[PDB]
Amino acid sequence: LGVDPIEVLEAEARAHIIDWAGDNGDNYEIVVLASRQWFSALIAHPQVTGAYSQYPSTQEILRRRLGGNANNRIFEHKNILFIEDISGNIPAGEAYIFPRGISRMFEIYYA
Amino acid sequence: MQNGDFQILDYTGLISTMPRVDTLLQSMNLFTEHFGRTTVARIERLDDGAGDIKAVQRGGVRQHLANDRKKIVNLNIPFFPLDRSIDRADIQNFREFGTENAPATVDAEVQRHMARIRRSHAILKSKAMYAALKGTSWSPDDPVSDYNYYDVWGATQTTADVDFTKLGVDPIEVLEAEARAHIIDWAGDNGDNYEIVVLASRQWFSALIAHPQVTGAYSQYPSTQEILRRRLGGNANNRIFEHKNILFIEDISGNIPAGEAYIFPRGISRMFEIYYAPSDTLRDANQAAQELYVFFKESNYLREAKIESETSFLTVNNRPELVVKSTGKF
Amino acid sequence: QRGGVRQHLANDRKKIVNLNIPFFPLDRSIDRADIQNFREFGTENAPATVDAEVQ
Amino acid sequence: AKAHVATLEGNYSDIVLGRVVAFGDTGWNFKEVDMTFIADDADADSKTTLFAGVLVGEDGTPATAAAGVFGVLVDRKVLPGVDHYIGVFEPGEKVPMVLAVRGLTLNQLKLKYADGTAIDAAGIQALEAQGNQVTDKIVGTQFIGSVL
Repeated sequence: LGVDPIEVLEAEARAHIIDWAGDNGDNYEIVVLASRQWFSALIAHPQVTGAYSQYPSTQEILRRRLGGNANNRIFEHKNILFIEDISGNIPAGEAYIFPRGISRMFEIYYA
Repeated sequence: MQNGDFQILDYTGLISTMPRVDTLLQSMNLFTEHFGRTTVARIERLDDGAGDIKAVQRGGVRQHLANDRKKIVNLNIPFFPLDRSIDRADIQNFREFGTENAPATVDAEVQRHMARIRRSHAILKSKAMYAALKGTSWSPDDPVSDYNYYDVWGATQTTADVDFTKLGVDPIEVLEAEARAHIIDWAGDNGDNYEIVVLASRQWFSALIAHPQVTGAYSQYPSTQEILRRRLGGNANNRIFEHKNILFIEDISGNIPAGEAYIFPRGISRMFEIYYAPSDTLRDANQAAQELYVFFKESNYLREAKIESETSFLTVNNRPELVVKSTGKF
Repeated sequence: QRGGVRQHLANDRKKIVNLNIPFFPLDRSIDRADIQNFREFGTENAPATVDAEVQ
Repeated sequence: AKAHVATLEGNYSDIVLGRVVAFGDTGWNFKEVDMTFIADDADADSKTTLFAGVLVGEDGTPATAAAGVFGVLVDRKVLPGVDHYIGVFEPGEKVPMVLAVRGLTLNQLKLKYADGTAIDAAGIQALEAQGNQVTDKIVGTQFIGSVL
């Protein structure tokens, strides 16, 4: 409880990504994909909720369900996007971090 | 393409994956450059003053005045060469990578080597300039030109420390009391609107933001920069932060030692400078200097080529007493 | 120093790779016995039609 | 599962950093010696173990110690990406290959004994004593994952 997890996550992921982008730090954007329990643990951390208990905000995670009634429980915080993966393909307790916009990072071929 | 003599393939492109080079401080244009003629430089100082005046009874003896200072100093400049060659065997029977038909050419190798040379020289200049801000010349592995500008002029470091394990002490007030008073007193002019800028290592900066005395002020009602909800500075590479009229700039270049930051003001005249000298060739020996020299050649016997590059410069901090060396306990 | 040994430059890398591809079939057939004498599941007395089975 | 891949790193001019262009006799810097290309005992199509920068004595035997160091193998048959010579030769046959001897500047970091270990501080004398400049002031290069 004495450390905000977002700080460690940034110091690791953004530090790794900015150096290994390969072209330049042209204002990259990050995205996070995580399972149910990881998402719930992230939200339940007091250091996260402390930033929203004082004055209102758009999401208002304290009173309204994140992402509305729709599924996938999306969430944004400190210009970082968090998504709840209910498909079950993400291993329990794990999450993955990758940036958008990288060219040729993903490809699919047909024969 | 082919994966053998008798059957074919589908070749589908190429990748570049080039590393990033930072240019943060170069963009701020802190330095003024003078193109010299030799490997020595002169600097001079002239400090004036004033004094107290007593009261004396009408008649009787009187009181007199006193004179001012003078000082003078000299320096010298290092050298930075770089070269490379190319030969026949490097381009015979080789494809030009990226295309499946074209053969290798001698022009592409030269152009690529020139690009590498330019990048390396730019990186050198950035690093050497970074070194000056700390208060020393660069001269790596050349003990001839290691100058401690504090020691060259006779100034003092004035280390203002901050220990982040003391939650009950506000670091900004310590910064004010120890650094800003010194800066204001020692400016030397009569202008009175100096801007204070802090350039800090990523660790020190991040540890600062977590301090209760700093987060507390921004937590109770909305602010323009929601530092506690939105990442500082947006999605840019380095986090710019404004606080108590002190601009904080995050240094991700990874050369400032982790745990230190340096506080300096802007606009103090002739505070940062760099001098260039001519290279050692009969064309330029004793003539006006130039930033970067690049010599290209090809043996008249036609069996190899050579590329050369040379430059020599020194970075100077004329007023080291105005760069405060911070530090952080954790 | 001015006159001593000089310095030299390095070179880059040109790695290469290639890959294969898999294949996936899926087939099905139909027969007379599945249609002729079975009522449509969604109606009282409508005889089954081959078109619904195809779809 | 083991996707076939190939790599290229360095080339001829990355070892011989500098050469003294002799007048008239352009081969003043090189010697030709017969060497066993395919190992004496090995598979009929086993690739040769020789690599560029390997120290070789006067008789063509790879130098395993400073005593037997005479020159550096430079011939085109052993450069990276020249694997098209596989299968041409037969075990036990000796083929001439060019060696560099004198009047050159050599990159130390790419000079290794037959075993592949780095050049020894004593063997350097032999190459330097032949009229060559063994140097270490190489700028080098850095790739992605390094802050510049």
